[PDB]
Amino acid sequence: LSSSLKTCYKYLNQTSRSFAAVIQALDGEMRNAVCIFYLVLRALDTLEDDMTISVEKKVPLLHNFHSFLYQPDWRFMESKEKDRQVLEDFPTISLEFRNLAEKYQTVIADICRRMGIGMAEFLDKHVTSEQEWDKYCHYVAGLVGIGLSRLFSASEFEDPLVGEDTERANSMGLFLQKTNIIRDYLEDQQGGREFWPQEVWSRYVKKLGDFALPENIDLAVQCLNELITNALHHIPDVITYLSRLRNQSVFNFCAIPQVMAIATLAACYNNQQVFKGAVLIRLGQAVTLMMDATNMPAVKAIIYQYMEEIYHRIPDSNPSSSKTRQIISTIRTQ
Amino acid sequence: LSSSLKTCYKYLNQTSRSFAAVIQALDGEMRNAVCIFYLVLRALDTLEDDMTISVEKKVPLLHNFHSFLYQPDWRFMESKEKDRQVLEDFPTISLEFRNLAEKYQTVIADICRRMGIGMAEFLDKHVTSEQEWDKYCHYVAGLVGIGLSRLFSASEFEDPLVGEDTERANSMGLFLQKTNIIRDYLEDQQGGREFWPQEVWSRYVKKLGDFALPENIDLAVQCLNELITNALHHIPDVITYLSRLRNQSVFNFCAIPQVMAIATLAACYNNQQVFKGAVLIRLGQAVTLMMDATNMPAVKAIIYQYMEEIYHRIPDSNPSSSKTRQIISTIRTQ
Amino acid sequence: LSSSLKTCYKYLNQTSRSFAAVIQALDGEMRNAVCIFYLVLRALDTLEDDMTISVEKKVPLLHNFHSFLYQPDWRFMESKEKDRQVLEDFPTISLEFRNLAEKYQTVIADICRRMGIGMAEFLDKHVTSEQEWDKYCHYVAGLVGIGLSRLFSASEFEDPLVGEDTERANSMGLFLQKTNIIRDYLEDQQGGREFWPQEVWSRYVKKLGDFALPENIDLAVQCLNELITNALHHIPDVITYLSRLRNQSVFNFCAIPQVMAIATLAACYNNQQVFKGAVLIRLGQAVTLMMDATNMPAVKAIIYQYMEEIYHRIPDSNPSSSKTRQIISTIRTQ
Amino acid sequence: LSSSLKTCYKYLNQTSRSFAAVIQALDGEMRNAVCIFYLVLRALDTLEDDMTISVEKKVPLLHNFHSFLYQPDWRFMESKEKDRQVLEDFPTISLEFRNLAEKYQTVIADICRRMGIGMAEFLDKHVTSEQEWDKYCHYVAGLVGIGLSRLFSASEFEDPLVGEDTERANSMGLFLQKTNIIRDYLEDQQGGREFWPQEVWSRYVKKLGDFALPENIDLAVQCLNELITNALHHIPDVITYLSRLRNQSVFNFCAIPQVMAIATLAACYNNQQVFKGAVLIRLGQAVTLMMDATNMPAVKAIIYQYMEEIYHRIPDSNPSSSKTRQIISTIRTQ
Amino acid sequence: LSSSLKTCYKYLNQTSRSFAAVIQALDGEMRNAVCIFYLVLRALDTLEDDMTISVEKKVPLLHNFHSFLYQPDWRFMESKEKDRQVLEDFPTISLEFRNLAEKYQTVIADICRRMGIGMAEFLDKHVTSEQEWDKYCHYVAGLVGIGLSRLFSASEFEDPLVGEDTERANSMGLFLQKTNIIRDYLEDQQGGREFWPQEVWSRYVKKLGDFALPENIDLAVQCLNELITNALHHIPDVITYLSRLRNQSVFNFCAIPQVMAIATLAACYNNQQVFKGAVLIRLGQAVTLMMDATNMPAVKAIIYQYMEEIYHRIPDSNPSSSKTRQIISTIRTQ
Amino acid sequence: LSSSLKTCYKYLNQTSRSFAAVIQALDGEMRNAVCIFYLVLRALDTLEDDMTISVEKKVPLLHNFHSFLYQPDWRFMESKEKDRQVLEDFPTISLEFRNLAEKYQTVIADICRRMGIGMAEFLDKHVTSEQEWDKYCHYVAGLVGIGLSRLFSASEFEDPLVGEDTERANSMGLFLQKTNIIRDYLEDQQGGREFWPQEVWSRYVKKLGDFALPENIDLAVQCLNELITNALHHIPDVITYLSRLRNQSVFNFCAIPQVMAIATLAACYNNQQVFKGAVLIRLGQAVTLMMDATNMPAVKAIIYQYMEEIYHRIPDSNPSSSKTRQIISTIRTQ
Ligand SMILES: CCCCCCCCCCCCCCC[n+]1ccn(CC(O)(P(=O)([O-])O)P(=O)(O)O)c1
Repeated sequence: LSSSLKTCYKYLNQTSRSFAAVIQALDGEMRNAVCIFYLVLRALDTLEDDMTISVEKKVPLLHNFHSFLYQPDWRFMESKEKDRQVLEDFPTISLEFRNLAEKYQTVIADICRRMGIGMAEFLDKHVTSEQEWDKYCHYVAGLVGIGLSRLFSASEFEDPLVGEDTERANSMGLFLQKTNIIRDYLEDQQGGREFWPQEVWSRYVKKLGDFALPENIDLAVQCLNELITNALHHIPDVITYLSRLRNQSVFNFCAIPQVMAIATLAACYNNQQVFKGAVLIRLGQAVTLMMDATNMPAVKAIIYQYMEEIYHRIPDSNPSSSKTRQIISTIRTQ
Repeated sequence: LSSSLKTCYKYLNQTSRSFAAVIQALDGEMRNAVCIFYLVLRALDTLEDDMTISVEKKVPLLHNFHSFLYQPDWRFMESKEKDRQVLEDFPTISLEFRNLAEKYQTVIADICRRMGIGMAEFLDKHVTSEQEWDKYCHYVAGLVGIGLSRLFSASEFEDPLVGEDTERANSMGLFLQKTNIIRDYLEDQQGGREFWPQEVWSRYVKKLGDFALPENIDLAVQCLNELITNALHHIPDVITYLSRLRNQSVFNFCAIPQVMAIATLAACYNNQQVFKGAVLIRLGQAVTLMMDATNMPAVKAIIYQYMEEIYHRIPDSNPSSSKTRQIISTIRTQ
Repeated sequence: LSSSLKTCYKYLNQTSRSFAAVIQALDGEMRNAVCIFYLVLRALDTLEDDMTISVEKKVPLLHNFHSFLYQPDWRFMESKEKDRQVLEDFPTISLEFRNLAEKYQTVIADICRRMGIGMAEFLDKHVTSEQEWDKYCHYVAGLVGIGLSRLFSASEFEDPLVGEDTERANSMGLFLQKTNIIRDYLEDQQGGREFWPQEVWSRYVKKLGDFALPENIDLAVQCLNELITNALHHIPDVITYLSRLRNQSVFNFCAIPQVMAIATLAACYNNQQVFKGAVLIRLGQAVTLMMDATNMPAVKAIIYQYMEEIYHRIPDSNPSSSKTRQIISTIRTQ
Repeated sequence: LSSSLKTCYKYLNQTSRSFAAVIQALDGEMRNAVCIFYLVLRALDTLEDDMTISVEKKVPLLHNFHSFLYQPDWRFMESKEKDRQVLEDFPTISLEFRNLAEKYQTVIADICRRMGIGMAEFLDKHVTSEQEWDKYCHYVAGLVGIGLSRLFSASEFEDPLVGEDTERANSMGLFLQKTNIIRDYLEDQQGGREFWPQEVWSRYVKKLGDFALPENIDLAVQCLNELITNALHHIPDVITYLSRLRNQSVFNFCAIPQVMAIATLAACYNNQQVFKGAVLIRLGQAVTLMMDATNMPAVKAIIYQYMEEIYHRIPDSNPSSSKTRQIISTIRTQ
Repeated sequence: LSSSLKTCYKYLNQTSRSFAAVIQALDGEMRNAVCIFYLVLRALDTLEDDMTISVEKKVPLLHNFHSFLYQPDWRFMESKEKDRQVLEDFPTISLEFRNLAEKYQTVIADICRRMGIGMAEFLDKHVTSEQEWDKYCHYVAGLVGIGLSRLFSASEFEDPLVGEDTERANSMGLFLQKTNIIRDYLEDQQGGREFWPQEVWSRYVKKLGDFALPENIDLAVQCLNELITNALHHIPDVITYLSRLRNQSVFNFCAIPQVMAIATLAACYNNQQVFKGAVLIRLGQAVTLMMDATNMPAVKAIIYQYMEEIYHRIPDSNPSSSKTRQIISTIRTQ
Repeated sequence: LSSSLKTCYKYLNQTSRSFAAVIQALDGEMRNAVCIFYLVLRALDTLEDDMTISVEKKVPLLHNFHSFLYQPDWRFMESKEKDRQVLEDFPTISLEFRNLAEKYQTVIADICRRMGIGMAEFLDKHVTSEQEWDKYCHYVAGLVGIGLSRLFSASEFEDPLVGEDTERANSMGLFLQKTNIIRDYLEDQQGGREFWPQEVWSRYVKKLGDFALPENIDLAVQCLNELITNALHHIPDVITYLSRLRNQSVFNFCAIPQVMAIATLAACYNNQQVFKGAVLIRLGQAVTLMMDATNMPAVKAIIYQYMEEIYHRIPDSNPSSSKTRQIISTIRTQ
């Protein structure tokens, strides 16, 4: 087989410590299509995150990235990010992208283009409102869920409905993105970047960096809970999306990340550790550990289990305690 | 939508730890039917267990419980139990109960009726013979297995045979109940509760309480092993029962508790720790770690594995050693 | 139940503390067929391992073992091996063997016939080339995989294509055997048994036993990694074989031993402990704990994770470093 | 959808009156893969059949045809055959060939390379021995059967065995080819083409053209039956091949041609009309009409029906009568 | 077996010449559900077609038809159609309707209600724009498709996804309706009813009746081909819808009507006989004879076969030729 | 491989123009078991029908036929029948019979034993009542269906139920036999054979032979219709039997003859030709021309359409018209 495709899977394993295995487990055509999708996305993300690239220089690269997929010799050699290897050897990745069936190239290129537009659009401004937060998450993750969904339908491995329902697919992305943003608060603060919606933290402190100051630990945990509360609103759509899947390999690929995300929100809920160091995922409830995330009823059980971990811990004092219980209740009676 | 249905699910998660998540993961009509069935059973249980309610008041409550389901305003405000909330706000629960398709009401009402009669019967006595132990377990657990089964069949998510074969359904309940009774010897002794068959424990000591005395530990373990051998006899029926389920959400619901009970019996066998406190369930073998309880073949293997954990520990000096091997031998060959 | 059949399952559990459970979970006729097949193989294996039986007396026993299946009174009372009970009470075993439907009998007799010839051939000599290693594994393990596959097809539980593809069925056996031979180095040394191919370890030390001397540890690990690299080559065939299976009970039976063999290889890689005693099997990330080994996509994911575990610990200086990377690369990509 | 792909399918329907339909019905990837494979083979046949091409310009074209697939601009404008359009717009066809997954490209390219050899090799010489007749058919039909089988397996829609067993794939081709060659006796003669094996007809006349001559009819029908008996030998392999198929779209694609071919050999057997004109595709018995060629058992029954239809019309007179009855006996008892 | 159900099946066979057989072949509960669903639709249609009915008296009948199903004594004796029996004995029909499971009644009732509205809405209105043609069709045929899909899922013989996909379920109906409307020109003409979209025929003649006039055959044909081209646009959804089906009985039920519709569009395309009467169904050949319409690949082969017959007969003259090739090309390629 | 087994299939194709094809298409062990079964029955039938054999001598031959299977040298040289060949070379067939598994031999021997008894019993009488018509058919046909059904269940390709439900299996044979007896009236009459039940035909004419005389043509047809109506009664059981089969090869073997019988009755209904010559099957129809007889839903549809073809031709004045409409109505509603 192609040695360039082997190089691609090497990059996938280098850049995805967690999902390389389940991506490689996808049946037939989706395997390479998703591996390449992941890689071009990692290249785009590396370009977005690289702070040694001024905004004026970066915008045209984000805007035209989707077209670089068709420039056999294009590569980027000035990146200082950890995964700069995918940009420097981008010709190897784009070569394999161009070997994918055209119907997949069309989907992936379309996604990359729109993602570029949104990313550029967000280089000179922080996230203000929650509506803006959803817009940003849509661009960096929602679109990925939409892209992947359109590939599942185009491959016929899933029902045509999966790719058409862009809202449910967008939700899969928004749930994971918000979860990572919430969990990575401290890391992003030392990195010099702010993603938490300004309209939300500006009501607890005046500098998002303030949640790093112990004298505001309580105020932080309250804002933390408000965002987690905001994230939980996507679960109904996550369940609906997962319930339409019928291909086992695709189901594992989609379900596992969502379960991990919910497990993360659970561990972070009302946890002061989010503002000190890493939050190690609390592990196992007798029943959750009895099943895995490979069949829909089990995934539901696991999700509901984690729901309870949050509910049974909602403090009365918490300013969001009522909104938290409400959404968890709405999810339970779905 | 219903504020009452959301309230029922709130109580479910509040009062249920081992079934809340799996109950919510059930398909269609079974979801609400089992949720409410669990709440009405939880209410009856709370009454049955409240020792501040005199026998004079308790007998009529148990006997008539089933009709309270149809008395819109019925409720009980004198319970001193932890879950008393389901009794005080029973109208909400019964409201949702009368809301179920008539066929489910038939099942739930019939079970509460027979359950109330049986419980009322044991308020003044302890379990003597092994025949009375089955009888007692049948009233508090077997009937529940039979009710759930009849509900699965009524919903049509499972074949009629499931609800029809009451003996197998009964064994499902007896196996869980006998396992809990055996495991909680000490926790119950400290609570003034006795459930071990007197006809059995009397052959070792003059009082059931003596098994808590360090000098009778050897006799306690012989009694312990004998009771466990007794429980093992239900396994063939448990396997026959689970092997007939076609619906995944139902399978998950029924299999998990059974496997957990089996692991408990295995962890308790010939273990002095049963009489010193709460016995820890040592993990499984490499093969059990490789599979979960979500498909029948996997459950059989898990069950057969825990059976060998017991077989491997049977000491020739134990007075039940021979009977313990026989039932396990029989289970292996079927 | 048959007392003789009850006895076979007693022996099955006595000699197979790990596979007995999955064998007993096989659907219908495969259950007894595989049980008996395992016991006759265990008997044949015990004859081969017994060093108190001279070569001239062992050769006839191995060559004619297949016909004894049809001699009701045949047994062997001189073995001193741990599982000698299957030989001393073989009449009970061959009895249940003659009870199986003829289509299973034919496959089992054929495999024992061919296996006996192969075992006899290696009684005198030691494994020289890697090609001979393959031949020896083919005889003691590959034929078993082939026999089993034919038993799955005959029963109609698996498609006839499973039984027809002898190449991959053979690979299934070679992978398990090579893993066991690799892991059991020390144990085989302290037993006067040599299974590592000579044309391989001779390039590292003068006597295979030298690997047991701490001053050769570095050399022992290099040879270890070379053999492990060799075994990894069977994985593609293992994945292809497992992917063709349709019956759940058969899939569980076939996939679990493979995953465990892979976990083992992952643990032993570049591990000095292999040459000092036993190796403690660790365990990986959530993807591993979020899914079990009962569906193909999940088995693939588990295998890919263990592959990365080895890939990540590959030392540049290792003489097989490149080959290890390329075989793992092939598995990842294709 | 690419304009070039639409054009490819437009050509498919132009050049394939009786098949574009079942090719367009193939699942997923096999669709375009077989469409293009058919088109390129069409272009190669157009060159091999175009007598307005000097043998020295042709031989190199047939030999290097396989490499033009990678040359974007290659084309041929001097063809005057009816399907001159595929050569004239080959760039469009080669473009889509290069968009196929690499694993399909290598299969198609390899087959054209080898096919180009055999064709050039038989550009000047007619078929002499029967051995040569198989060689000839292998080069123009067998390899196509082998090529398709490798595509079927590489797509994973069919088992790995379908692609590996080249002899069986080869036979599917030989059978169709010999059948058409037999049926097309006259047309070939009224066109200067001689495909019937010389070493066989030379025993009936002096010039293969003498079969059209009315007085030699008896010897003609005698020769015709001998060839038909020769073709019948491929049936066992054809049944074996079809028996391994599991994908319905592939099964329809493979089965129809073989059944139509077998039906043809039955209509031409001991039929004088073969030397007077084209023969009609005679129906059959009430069956067939009541069984489609959509499931292997049905196809088997249909084949036997036609076998018997032939067997019956076997005159003791004919010199091949012995061999004909023999092969049909083998086919029916197998 | 009730005599009212027997009577319904008598009516079924009376009013449905070529579909009673396939309806009777439907598995389990779908059998009676569709038989009954077909009869209520016959009734409601008999009313909409009856002209001796006051438009102002007809409207209310259409609007309340859905409720008549629940009025035991309801019936209509003033109708003067051929299928008036289903109206005069509606109580026998509604009676059986009320015997259907609740879940099926809900669907059939709901569809009849929405259908009733649309039918009324078009009484004093002709078909103008093509979008209106789709609205009318959606009301008389489209909703029928949606109802059936819902019944399939409700019965659980088809995946819930079948019911959800209302758009493709609707296209199924539109395809059949446009086909009959196009084919039944003359008859409807000599009946006083106009269904062909005004915006379409107007661009050819002043009065839709003109096409009946011999001197306009040409203009008539062109308008014909343009409408046919309109209907062809539904094949992609048809193919997609049928591909999702998993139950054999349901497949036959949905596929057959679709195939015949296409076999009609082919027969009629560019054929003057359409205006001079009712054209015949006159075959296909070869690859067809080898396949019924009981498996997706065969239905695709059949569909593409007819698509070809239309494509070949496309007059270079026709003002829609281009659009005709464009859609047939998209159907071929995609 | 066997020269004798070769000869057996040779005879199977000379003595079975209606079952050879589908028998030879049976899976695995059923193939030879059935071929052999059909050959012994063939021989047994050749004895019973031979009139050159005195009754005095024929009785012993029919009673001990089941025993001749175990007499390697048994044969009959004095047969004058057309298929005498199977009796003269019976050892060749008895030889193969003895090569079959025992369970298959048990079935063929038993049926051959019970079949010899009934045939002998009818050597002296003609069929009187309709009850005696079922009895005669039971011995010569019903038992063949029962035998075959048991063979299917012993080979395990079908569940035990197929062989257990002797009633349904008997109805299969009765439908075919009655159909054949009805169709072969004339042929039989000219051969001096009479199978029509006297209690039925004596109500029309004085002697069964009178239906051969042209003046009795109308009376003959009415009797014909009454007999056809009788036979139709077995169709519900035919459908039940066919629908519970799961092996495709068995399904085809069972469905095809039945559908053939149904088509024949439909062709013979109210047809005067029955009494002048042989009737030709006018099968097919636009809708069924889209189906074959290889899947249950299709077989049901095909059967139903044939029922309608009959229902449509029922003469009002026909004395059995009521009964005919009744059975057909029942078949429609079941
Ligand atoms: C599961 C359904 C089983 C249905 C079994 C129906 C059995 C009907 C009675 C058959 C007994 C075996 C007769 C073998 C010899 N025989 C008797 C009559 N025939 C006539 C024929 O040779 P054949 O119909 O091929 O079997 P024909 O081609 O002239 O129709 C042949």
